[PDB]
Amino acid sequence: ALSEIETRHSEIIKLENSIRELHDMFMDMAMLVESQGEMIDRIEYNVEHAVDYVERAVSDTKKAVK
Amino acid sequence: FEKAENSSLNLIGKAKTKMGIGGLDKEFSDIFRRAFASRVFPPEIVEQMGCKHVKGILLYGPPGCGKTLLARQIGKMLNAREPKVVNGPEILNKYVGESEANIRKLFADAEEEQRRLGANSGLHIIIFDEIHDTVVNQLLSKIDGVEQLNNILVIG
Repeated sequence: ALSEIETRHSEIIKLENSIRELHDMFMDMAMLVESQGEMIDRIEYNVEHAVDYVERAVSDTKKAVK
Repeated sequence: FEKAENSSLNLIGKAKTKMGIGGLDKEFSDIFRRAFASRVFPPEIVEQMGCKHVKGILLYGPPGCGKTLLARQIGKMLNAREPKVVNGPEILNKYVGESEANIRKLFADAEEEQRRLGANSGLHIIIFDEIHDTVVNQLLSKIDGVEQLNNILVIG
């Protein structure tokens, strides 16, 4: 009927549009989350290890009073 | 087996086993017969005959002669259930594309059933009451050609 076929296209593109950008976000996302993933790999390291430094201190102090 | 009198159940095979219209019995009989009998003989006879089934039968009458009733009845008589298709007078209502497509479209369901099961044994009856450009050609193309389009009948 033309009118519906043209109006159709109009709504389809307006749809196509909004889509492409939402995809743009994930791209930046995978780049952010990963950039943060490396910022935590060192944390886990500095943490469970700090437990060793403190554990060695609390131990020496105890054997320094008994 | 025998379908319960006046049932849409149309049985086919060998394991099987007149009102109402005032006047019009000889002419009706021959016509009813020429379209339905050629279909009716089961089933080798048609090949023995070797004639393709009729596309349509058309009736023209003076007004008030009760044409419509005869047609509904003939359709009912022909198949347990076609089940009957009625065409609006406008036929072509909706200007934009469109209507023409509708005149093509009611045909379309019947042709689709036939392609899905084509060989035997499906019949669809379509009737146009009060029968230019595209609609002329469109009806003509669907009723005959390019390929097949048989296994249905239409009365005008």
